[PDB]
Amino acid sequence: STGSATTTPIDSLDDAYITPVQIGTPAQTLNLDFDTGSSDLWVFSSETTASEVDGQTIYTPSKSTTAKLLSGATWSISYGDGSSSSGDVYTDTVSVGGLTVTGQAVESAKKVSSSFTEDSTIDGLLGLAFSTLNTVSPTQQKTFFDNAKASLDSPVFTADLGYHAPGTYNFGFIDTTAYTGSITYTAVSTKQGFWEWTSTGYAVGSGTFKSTSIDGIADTGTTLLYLPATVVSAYWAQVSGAKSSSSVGGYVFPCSATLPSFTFGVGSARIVIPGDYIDFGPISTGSSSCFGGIQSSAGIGINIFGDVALKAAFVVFNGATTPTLGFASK
Repeated sequence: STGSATTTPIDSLDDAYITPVQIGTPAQTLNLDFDTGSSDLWVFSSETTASEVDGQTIYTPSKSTTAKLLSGATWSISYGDGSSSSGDVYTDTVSVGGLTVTGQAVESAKKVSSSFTEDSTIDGLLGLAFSTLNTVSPTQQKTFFDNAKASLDSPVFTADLGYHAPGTYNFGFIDTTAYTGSITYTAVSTKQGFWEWTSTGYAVGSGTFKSTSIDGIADTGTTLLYLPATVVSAYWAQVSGAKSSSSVGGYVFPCSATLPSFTFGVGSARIVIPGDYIDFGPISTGSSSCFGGIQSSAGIGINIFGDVALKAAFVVFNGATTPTLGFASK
């Protein structure tokens, strides 16, 4: 089997991407944030505290003839941005782009933190990291990909995120029309539960490539590119007037600037992030100070190849017995 679904930016900055997901019988379609940095499929629901729901579409398990309470199971998750959610668990039928899993754990939120409430466009998350990170207790649950894997034509999924435009998540096949050149595969460590790999270096603009190992995670659920402070300083030093602002929380730059590109290495191959992809717009409405899309990972404890990086590539998440990542230009 295979599946193919379009993923759409939630706003004009590509702050996140939403993908429609069918849950239950008859189907209830929710727009979920596919997150290769976590491993829980959780949704706003009829159980979510009413004051914490503000425009989201909810899953109502009592209206699904295939929903079953997973007795005694609870979940609770906290994300790197300080947000969180928790609740109980059902199993139900879940379909993505024509690919169906029966008995998928659907984690129903009883509580969500303010940032989730405040984002009316995201109805929940669909985790695509390794199932060892799943938070369900006392019986850990499998991700949608893990449940589907054995049925797929090939044990893979791909992320093809757009810049200011829709893109695609495919399951079970590699669309050879969706990228240019060849796909370069690179080793993955699953020891922390992430799609963790080592970039071979970077360049800023037309500058020379610096060969240096950068361990980090491929994370579709993180907006920006978080790299070591040395690398990030070298990038922003090429932008007149750019500075790190403690009050804003990162590097800012004059909105009048034209940003240089940023290249990262995948083995001997190179992925080029155009400068425009690094502009996240005014820090507050009407400001002429703009927020940078490349930020320091110091204090986060891990480097994160988030959407800013991934959207410049066609990315293969290869879930073979020894997982690997593939990157192609597009």
